[PDB]
Amino acid sequence: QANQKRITTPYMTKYERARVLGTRALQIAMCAPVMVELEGETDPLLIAMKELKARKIPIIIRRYLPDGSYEDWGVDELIISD
Amino acid sequence: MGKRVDFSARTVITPDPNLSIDQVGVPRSIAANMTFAEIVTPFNIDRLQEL
Amino acid sequence: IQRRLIKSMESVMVKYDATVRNSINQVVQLRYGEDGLAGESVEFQNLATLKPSNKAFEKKFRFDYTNERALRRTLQEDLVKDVLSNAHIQNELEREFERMREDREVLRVIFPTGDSKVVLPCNLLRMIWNAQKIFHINPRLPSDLHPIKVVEGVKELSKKLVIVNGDDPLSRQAQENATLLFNIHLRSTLCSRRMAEEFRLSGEAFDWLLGEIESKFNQAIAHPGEMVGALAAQSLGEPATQMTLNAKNVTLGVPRLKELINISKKPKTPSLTVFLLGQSARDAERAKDILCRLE
Amino acid sequence: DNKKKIIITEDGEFKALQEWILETDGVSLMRVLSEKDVDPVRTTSNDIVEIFTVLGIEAVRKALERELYHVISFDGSYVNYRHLALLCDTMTCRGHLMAITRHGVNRQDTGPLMKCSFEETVDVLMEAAAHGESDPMKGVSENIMLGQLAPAGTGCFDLLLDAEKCK
Amino acid sequence: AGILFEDIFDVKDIDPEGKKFDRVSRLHCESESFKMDLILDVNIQIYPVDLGDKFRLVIASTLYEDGTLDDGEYNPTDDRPSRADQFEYVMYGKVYRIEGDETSTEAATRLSAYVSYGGLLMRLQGDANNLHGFEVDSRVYLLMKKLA
Amino acid sequence: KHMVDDKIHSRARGPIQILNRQPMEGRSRDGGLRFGEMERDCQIAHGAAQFLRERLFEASDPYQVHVCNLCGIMAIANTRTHTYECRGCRNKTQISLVRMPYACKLLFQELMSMSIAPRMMSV
Amino acid sequence: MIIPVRCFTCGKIVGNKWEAYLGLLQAEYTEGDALDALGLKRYCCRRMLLAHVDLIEKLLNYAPLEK
Amino acid sequence: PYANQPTVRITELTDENVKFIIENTDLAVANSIRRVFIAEVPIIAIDWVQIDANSSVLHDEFIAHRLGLIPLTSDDIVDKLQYSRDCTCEEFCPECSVEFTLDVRCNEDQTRHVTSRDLISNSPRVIPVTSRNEQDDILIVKLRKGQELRLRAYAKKGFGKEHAKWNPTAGVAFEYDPDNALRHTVYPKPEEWPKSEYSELDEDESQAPYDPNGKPERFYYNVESCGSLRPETIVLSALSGLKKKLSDLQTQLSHEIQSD
Amino acid sequence: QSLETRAEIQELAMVPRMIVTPQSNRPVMGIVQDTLTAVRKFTKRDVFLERGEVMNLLMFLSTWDGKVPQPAILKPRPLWTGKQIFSLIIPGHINCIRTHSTHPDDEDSGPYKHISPGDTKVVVENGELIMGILCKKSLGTSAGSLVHISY
Amino acid sequence: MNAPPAFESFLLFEGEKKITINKDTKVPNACLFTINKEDHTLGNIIKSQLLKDPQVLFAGYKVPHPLEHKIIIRVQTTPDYSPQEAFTNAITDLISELSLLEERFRVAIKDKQEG
Ligand SMILES: [Zn+2]
Ligand SMILES: [Zn+2]
Ligand SMILES: [Zn+2]
Repeated sequence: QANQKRITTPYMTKYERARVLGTRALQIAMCAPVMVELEGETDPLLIAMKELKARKIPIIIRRYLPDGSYEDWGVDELIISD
Repeated sequence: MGKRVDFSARTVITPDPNLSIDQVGVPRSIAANMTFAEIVTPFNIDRLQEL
Repeated sequence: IQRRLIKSMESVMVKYDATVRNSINQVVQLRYGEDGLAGESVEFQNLATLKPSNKAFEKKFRFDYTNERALRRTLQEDLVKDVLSNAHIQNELEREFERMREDREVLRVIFPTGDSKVVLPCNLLRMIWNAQKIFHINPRLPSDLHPIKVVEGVKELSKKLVIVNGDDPLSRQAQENATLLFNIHLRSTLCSRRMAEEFRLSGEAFDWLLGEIESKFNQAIAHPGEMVGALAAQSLGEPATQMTLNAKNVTLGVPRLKELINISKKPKTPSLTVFLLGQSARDAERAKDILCRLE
Repeated sequence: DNKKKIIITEDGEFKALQEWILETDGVSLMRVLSEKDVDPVRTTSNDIVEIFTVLGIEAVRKALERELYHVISFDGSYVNYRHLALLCDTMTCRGHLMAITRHGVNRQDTGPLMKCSFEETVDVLMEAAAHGESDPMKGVSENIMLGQLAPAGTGCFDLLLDAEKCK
Repeated sequence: AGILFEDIFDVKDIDPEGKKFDRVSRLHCESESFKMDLILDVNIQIYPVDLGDKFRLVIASTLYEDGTLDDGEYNPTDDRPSRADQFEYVMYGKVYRIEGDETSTEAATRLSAYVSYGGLLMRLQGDANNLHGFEVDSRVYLLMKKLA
Repeated sequence: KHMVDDKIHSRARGPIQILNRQPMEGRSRDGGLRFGEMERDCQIAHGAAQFLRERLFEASDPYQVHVCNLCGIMAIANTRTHTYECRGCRNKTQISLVRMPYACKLLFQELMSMSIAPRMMSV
Repeated sequence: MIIPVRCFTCGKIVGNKWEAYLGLLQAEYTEGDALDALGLKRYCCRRMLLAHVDLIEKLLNYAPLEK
Repeated sequence: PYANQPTVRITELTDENVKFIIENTDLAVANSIRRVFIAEVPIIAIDWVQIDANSSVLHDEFIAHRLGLIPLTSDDIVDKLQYSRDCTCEEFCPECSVEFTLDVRCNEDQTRHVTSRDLISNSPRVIPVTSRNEQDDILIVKLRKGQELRLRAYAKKGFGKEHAKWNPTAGVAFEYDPDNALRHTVYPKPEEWPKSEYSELDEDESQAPYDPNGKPERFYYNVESCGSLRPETIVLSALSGLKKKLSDLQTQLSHEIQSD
Repeated sequence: QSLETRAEIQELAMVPRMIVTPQSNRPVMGIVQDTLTAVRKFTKRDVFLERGEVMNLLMFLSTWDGKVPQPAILKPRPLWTGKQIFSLIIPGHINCIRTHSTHPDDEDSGPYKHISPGDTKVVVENGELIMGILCKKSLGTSAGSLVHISY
Repeated sequence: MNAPPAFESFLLFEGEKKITINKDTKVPNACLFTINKEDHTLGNIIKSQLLKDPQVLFAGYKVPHPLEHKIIIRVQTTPDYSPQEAFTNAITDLISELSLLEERFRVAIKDKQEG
């Protein structure tokens, strides 16, 4: 599939947001480096949401198409609504 | 398709005008029986040692 | 019935190409709900060009650029001079009205009964009211919004509301169809005349309104991964728990719902609704003659 | 007005003509339609099977949507049309009237494990054994039974670590 | 001054439709100096008003005798000279509608300003000359005093 | 008679049933609450796939089996000596670990009891 | 089973009034006049005396466990 | 910005109740006084029981609960005794508790009424009210021949917030504005309602004319005593307790202000 | 029992995300028994609150900016109205038109359309309850109510 | 099973402060007094006494949850005054009022028993 033309939505779905936040929160809880600055946050979920708001989550969403191909979107490339 | 699960609780429900819509008032015995496995980090090492 | 519906639709889902498909990957709907919109964001609205007469439709939606003093009351001086002098603008507004009249006929064939209640994503009247109050629009003073700006902005907005993505002619036609009803509602609500003598928005208010419509529409789009089949089974089974178990007698409620979902070769009260063509539709004697020829 | 004749006057207004209509206690849509002074355009029936036999799959799709809407809304309720449309497309997407029963749901190519979850567990699995059927694990039931992430909602995609951005 | 309107009104009717609320009463009044109709909702429990009464009504944009805007916030510890001192009944509300007899081409000869004092509604309708001070979504005061 | 103290119940990793290694039934048995078919359907509608997997796999009866990559039938594993072999295929190198519910393993074994061959093919 | 000590509502002592209440009733008082004689003026305490069922008198018809 | 100057007028004083009127005070002060009558006026009540023998038809907790609700004369002793929280002794001592003993055995053929008269105390000042030197004695249990009840109770200092057995009142009637002049009530049909005992209205008049400038003043009280304290002792102890609550609050307030 | 499932529930299944149902594109939860009878009584035209009562009620607003609003009646005695406090409860700057259940059907035709004698015809503007008695039609689970428009 | 001891409504837990003062940042010259192990009995009188101070702009209290045993009293005063000073003066005034009421009730009792 041509990465120059990705047909899927440029928005992050609610399910993508949910799973990305959960995954990154688990990664933080397992002592992964944090990409944003931290005032006093110790809850991995809060840190993951701060990273998502900052657009600094190092995860790629591989969206599968019904035909079998896939499209890779960086979390910073998608439009975060909520 | 359906099965019994751990980390579940059940009791009678009761009104509480002083909870927000997204809150649930839980007894201390249900909460003392049920547990959440929290991973240790330097961010929470002290609090989890306290617990 | 609830369990049966769930097991029948459980794996139907909105895919990342925005089609609704089952587990076999067969296509159930090319776009969810024929419009690719989620059911939480839509809401009840009214099509303003459906019910009115031809005279009323003309009077309410045809921008009148000949009445100098009426334009002087609605628009500012430079806008009035540009509207009265320029003929390019006048042709733009004329084609706007022709497009709205075509939309009127399309609605008339879509809704053969005169029911303007429709369910659409963005509550345009509420957004217009929000813009009126956010920018402190004075309904008594002439507006600084150029009707050509209204036409151009609505056209660009319509281009930005995309349910089906693609420049190919097939994607173009599917895009036309997916947002047809909403674009008709939008062109009849954000009309240049209504925006000039009804809403009286300013340029700032209109630009904010366009952005708000675009954002809320993009928010109403269904998300890939929505289990619309399980959701629909629940949406149809939950009301079934309230409706009752028990001229002519017609079966209704859970018994009729059962007869429908599990295809019954012997309905409880099979019936026709025969409609008459000519004078039989008006007079009772010939209607009785047809009744005798049927019974 | 739902049964009146709604026309558009020459002035462009919707006008509800009050006309005679007949309601029968049986159905011969095939015959009644082909009668003099009977409207062959609006005359319909509530027996969806006859609508399918006489008018076809898209006609029965529309009629079935109408009848389900009538059942739902008769008590004043309202259901979003996309749910009725999805149910009606499920029952008509394969060219025939697919009942929501074992006779319609377990007769499609959904895979033996999805079918055994619904009804006829033993018969379905035994038929699949006799015929060597293979379940591709595409539905949610099959993955749920095997304890795998259902391709549903948060499971309809994969996550990959971004090596170039961890810096 | 900060006064949008001032006139003397005469209570011509009280609750034509009947008493709708116990402590609130609707007065249909007419002035003499300007020929303006008035519908007014008043708390008759604390400020009773009888049929045929005569009062001075003053719609103002502010209470301070000097031209000075208000913040819409309650400041009971305010020692400035307020014009509420010269009146008995004072309410505080906002204009939520201005109707008129305007056409597509002609301006309005008669206006109709609608004000809501926390739900107590007022309609002051008459010549458009006397209602230029009223603008929708604008806060005003009632400043009403009974006279013999 | 219905006092709350006779109804309140909670569970966190208590006893399990013998046949299917799932939580017991009842307060008296310190059992777990049933996450039934309707709860599964509700969470499918929610789109919560990991929560659904937690409730129907990880909070009920997590289990592991060893499958032959050739015949897809549960193999014989010996983790102490690390010797895995399928008696059917007579191989001991192409075995794979599969994390499945215990109830699903029990189902597949009760199907093999019926001469049905449910072959879990990992490719 | 036995007369409560306090009125459930107010907390007035009614435990010392059951025997006097019965003695007034066998003295051909009406229940209302008897309750007035004992000073039960609130209808809560009148409820306490008027609705009491002395079950202990029936439980004392059984011989105890030890002689 | 300063305190009220309330006045008092006692309209009836018996051994059973005190009926008085407080004027020129706020409704909040009046209701806090009313609440303290019920919930923060300490008294002595049995709060510890040890059943050595109970062959009666009522189980042990029944007898214990029943003993806890017997009022004990607390007039001068309650101020002297300490809370067992504050006592520096073991479980009990005479500075924070009063010992009672009860030992009854039905040997005779008629039913034996174990009453509050059988609660024998070590302290002569703290005794059951009915046993004080008419009203009969509170009935603890009826015993049949061969039944026996022997127990040892300890009475403690507490107030009604902890348990209603430490509540000294047998009803606190509280009222204000008997004629509905403030219109804090709104009678749909004012003619249908009976007149308050404190009303001053002619019978044709149902309620007083509405007072727009009015505030609740002149609160009427009828504090009925369960027996432990005298009614006037209940009122005086209520005022003292409320004042000490406020004094402690002010002490802690001063510590918080100065610590900042 | 995991951060991933916790995030899933927090981002998908939390109750505020569940206020509007896709079944019928309206709220699924609304104001209910005591709060609904009481808000009906509270937003009547003749509900006047005193300064202490108003402060008592403002203690229970979580989303309060700490500014006491100017009372609707300044003289002879400061009085706030129930609509004036519900205006503080109403969030944002939402705009809503509804009609109380007792709204006569022949009132929107005659005069007094915008000044309702019965205090029917709910009108909220810029997040202030300009007029009308709130009820099931305004705070219930129907479409276009204040709770729906707020969501 | 879950019944708290009845003394928990009145008794302070170890390390728990009777009163805590927190500056309210929404408006100036406002404070929140979180008082533990008190209820409407003191909250209502303190609020109503604070309302008698013309230098007090706001005085309110709430019991955030009946099952919990604390109150919060919000006090806003004029800029020249302080909410802590207002709260102190309110308590002083209540104490003086109750002392006067107690002395006058003693006098009334003495008159009633004597004549
Ligand atoms: Zn093998
Ligand atoms: Zn009583
Ligand atoms: Zn001691």
